[PDB]
Amino acid sequence: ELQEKLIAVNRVSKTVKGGRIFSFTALTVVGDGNGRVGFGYGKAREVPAAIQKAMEKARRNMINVALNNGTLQHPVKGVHTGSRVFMQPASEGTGIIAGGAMRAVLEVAGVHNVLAKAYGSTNPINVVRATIDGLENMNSPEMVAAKRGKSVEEI
Amino acid sequence: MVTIRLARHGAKKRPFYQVVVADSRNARNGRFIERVGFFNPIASEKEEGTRLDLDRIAHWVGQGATISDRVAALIKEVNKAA
Amino acid sequence: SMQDPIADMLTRIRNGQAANKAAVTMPSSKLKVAIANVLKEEGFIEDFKVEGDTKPELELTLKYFQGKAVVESIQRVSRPGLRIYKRKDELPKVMAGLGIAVVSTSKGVMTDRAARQAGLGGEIICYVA
Amino acid sequence: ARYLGPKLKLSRREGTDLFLKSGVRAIDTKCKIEQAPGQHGARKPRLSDYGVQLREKQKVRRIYGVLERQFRNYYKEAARLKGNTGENLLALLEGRLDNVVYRMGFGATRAEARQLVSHKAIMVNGRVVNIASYQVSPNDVVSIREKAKKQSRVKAALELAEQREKPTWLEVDAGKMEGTFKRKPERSDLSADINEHLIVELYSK
Amino acid sequence: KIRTLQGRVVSDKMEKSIVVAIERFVKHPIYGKFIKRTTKLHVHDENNECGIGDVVEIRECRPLSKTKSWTLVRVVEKAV
Amino acid sequence: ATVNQLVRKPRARK
RNA sequence: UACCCGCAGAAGAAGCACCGGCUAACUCCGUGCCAGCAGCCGCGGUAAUACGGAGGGUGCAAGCGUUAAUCGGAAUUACUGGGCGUAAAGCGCACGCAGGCGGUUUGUUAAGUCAGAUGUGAAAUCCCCGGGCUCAACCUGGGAACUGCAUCUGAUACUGG
RNA sequence: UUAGCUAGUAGGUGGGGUAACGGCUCACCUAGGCGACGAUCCCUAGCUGGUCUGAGAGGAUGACCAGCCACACUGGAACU
Ligand SMILES: [Mg+2]
Ligand SMILES: [Mg+2]
Ligand SMILES: [Mg+2]
Ligand SMILES: [Mg+2]
Ligand SMILES: [Mg+2]
Ligand SMILES: [Mg+2]
Ligand SMILES: [Mg+2]
Ligand SMILES: [Mg+2]
Ligand SMILES: [Mg+2]
Ligand SMILES: [Mg+2]
Ligand SMILES: [Mg+2]
Ligand SMILES: [Mg+2]
Ligand SMILES: [Mg+2]
Ligand SMILES: [Mg+2]
Ligand SMILES: [Mg+2]
Ligand SMILES: [Mg+2]
Ligand SMILES: [Mg+2]
Ligand SMILES: [Mg+2]
Ligand SMILES: [Mg+2]
Repeated sequence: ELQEKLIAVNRVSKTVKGGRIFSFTALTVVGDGNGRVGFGYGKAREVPAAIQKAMEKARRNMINVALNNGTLQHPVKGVHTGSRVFMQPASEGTGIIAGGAMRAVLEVAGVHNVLAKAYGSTNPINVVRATIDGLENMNSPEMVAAKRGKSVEEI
Repeated sequence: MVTIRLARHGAKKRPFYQVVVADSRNARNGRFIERVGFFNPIASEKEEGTRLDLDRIAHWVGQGATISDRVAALIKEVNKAA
Repeated sequence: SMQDPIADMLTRIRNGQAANKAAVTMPSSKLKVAIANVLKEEGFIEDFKVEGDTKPELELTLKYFQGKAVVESIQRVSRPGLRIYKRKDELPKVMAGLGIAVVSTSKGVMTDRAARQAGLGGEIICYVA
Repeated sequence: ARYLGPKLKLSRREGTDLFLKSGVRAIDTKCKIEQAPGQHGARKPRLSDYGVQLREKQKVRRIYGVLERQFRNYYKEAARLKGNTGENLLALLEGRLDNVVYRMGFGATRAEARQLVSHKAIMVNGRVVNIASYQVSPNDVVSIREKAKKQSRVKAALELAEQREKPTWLEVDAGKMEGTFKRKPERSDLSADINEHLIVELYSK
Repeated sequence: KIRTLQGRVVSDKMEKSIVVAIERFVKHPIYGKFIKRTTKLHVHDENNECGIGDVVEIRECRPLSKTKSWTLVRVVEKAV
Repeated sequence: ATVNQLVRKPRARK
């Protein structure tokens, strides 16, 4: 029922008295395809041990987001360390156009039609962090009508 | 002078003519004044392919525009079919 | 200094909204009343009162959701260093039509949703996002 | 402007039935269908993110026999037409003249149905169009000319597609040896497992 | 009704002629800032009534010299 | 950064 | 001449580049930091899918590669849409003209702006729906577009006088 | 890493001049004109409707088509 996808694998090391001891970092995302994305992070000695620990954190740290029939409500800015994220919802049937980092986030939510462009740094771990937090401050026409207080055409 | 003539457009081995008003010092595809109509010599002649407007024709003939013999054949048959 | 007083007004709104302040005060003017009364009629704020006639002091009542900012962000668009003007069909929307764009025309201060029935354009004041 | 290699070798490269033969002999009784062509066909290959857009493109193009110069021109038209991109992509692929003959069943294979269009046998409203890439307009009626009715490639093909299911938007008449292309097909009327969004993204970069 | 310009005078030393400067506000084609652009014209002054800094109304005429193409109508404000 | 600075001199393309 | 009738028989009609990653495809032998390869990363001194060859495959196609040039990628001259404590960058500091900008209330002008309308923005190109050449390219009907400029009549909230 | 340039030059009278207005030309009279919103000098370039690239804003350029200007071995001049 959960839809998973590996993003990137990067071998890192730690320096000791006897020399160097390597390890692995794995970034994964999961989702149900209906507006729930949970990303995790893993640190282990072995590569299938590395991707599994990222999946174990991925069951929690999973949020909710308001979709509009499989696309965004409105374009929203994303800001991070070096990942200037600018998305925009498209018309019906345009398809997913994004980098390989953003495609893992957008597929597991069920999102189909979005413009996407990342400016600045191209680190795949920094792009997805602003991508998740850019969706939670992205708001719905119903919850801004709980602010404004009117059941008129804007809903 | 102010004259009424044709301008050959269309691809090679596919002749087509534009009905424009121009000066004698210009070329065949030269500097015209206004577009009047069109002519298709490779028309099937069961449908569209020749249409002009006598209102813009009588506006310039009364001012003294000369007419070539090829364009005047369309003038001599616009009253037979219509 | 205080050369853009509308930008000074937007600074005092955005700070107290985020810093959990209950109410803010600011020096009043004619144009600041013509903006806050529109925001009162668009559900972003609650109430405004005038105090003083030789020193006009405007007050704004804030608005929250569960202690959360109703006005998440607001953006000054035109400025004394660069004036911005649009026509009746080039009116920009905020969040694809969710937020409103305060545009003052000859028929008073209204939104771009209200400028459709009016059919006018002019100076963009702020993107109420 | 064609492909002269083995037919089911393309299905050995992909792993998907492409209707490249008739249907009398089974798909697995000729070759191991999940074996890649060559030395390491039993070895499982890695599938990258760039692959799933490329392998989906190769699946559709080997069905219709459309090369890269013409398939990009179809994307030039599918972008300019309004509506959905993938729905307009299927309109150019199914509206091909060699596909209309094949889905009615006058040709047993798509390679045979292309030759029946090419070698002067198909009438389109009483007119012979000898190219296989004709965009067929709606509300047309196609037929076989008077000299090609006696050919055995029509006699042997009217029973193989009759065993299989027929499309809805076509009206196949075998006694008069004619057909009708009624309307434009839809997404759900065609193969649902073919994902048209995988191909558009490769031409979207 | 006819085409008519308005401006002020920056030079009046020559006889039967004055120099009228015209300022205009232009949206810049790249940035949009309204910039004062100076248009310095030479206007035929009959009887030499225009001084320095006079807001004046001018209209269009035939070319009277190598540089002049404008003539005078009336002075709006003189010598304030 | 200032638009009024670019009135005097635009951005110098290399 | 296109077109069309008739004849004979698959007979007259497929190649190039790549194959470590980027980027589609894996093994084997030969050579031994020599030879070579190469756009980047950097490959090869005794096991090289990266060199040379073979096997097999991939991507294209009557074309396929390479070189040179322009833009894009490059938000890498950042108006849209960048920075300046230490990554390149805030003049050593201060005065001040020209220039830019300017609190608040009212009246007036309608300058900027906005609304409407006229005239104009040649045709061709691009876009919309069509038609035509067996198809496409291509040709072509009308419309839209050409966000421009000039003038008149308006509205007065903001900017200017 | 071009800041002052310019005496038929700027303006006026009169005469002359071309198809037409005009330092277009001549005598006289005035000392102005231009210019930090780039005068002047040096280098480069035919320009535009457009093509190409780009989500757009922008960017690079001006072959074929069309419009205009200039040029016809080099330089100068007039006739018709
Ligand atoms: Mg963490
Ligand atoms: Mg960077
Ligand atoms: Mg030829
Ligand atoms: Mg691979
Ligand atoms: Mg080689
Ligand atoms: Mg060896
Ligand atoms: Mg070809
Ligand atoms: Mg280069
Ligand atoms: Mg750039
Ligand atoms: Mg930077
Ligand atoms: Mg430094
Ligand atoms: Mg200091
Ligand atoms: Mg035009
Ligand atoms: Mg036209
Ligand atoms: Mg056209
Ligand atoms: Mg057609
Ligand atoms: Mg004189
Ligand atoms: Mg020529
Ligand atoms: Mg020319």
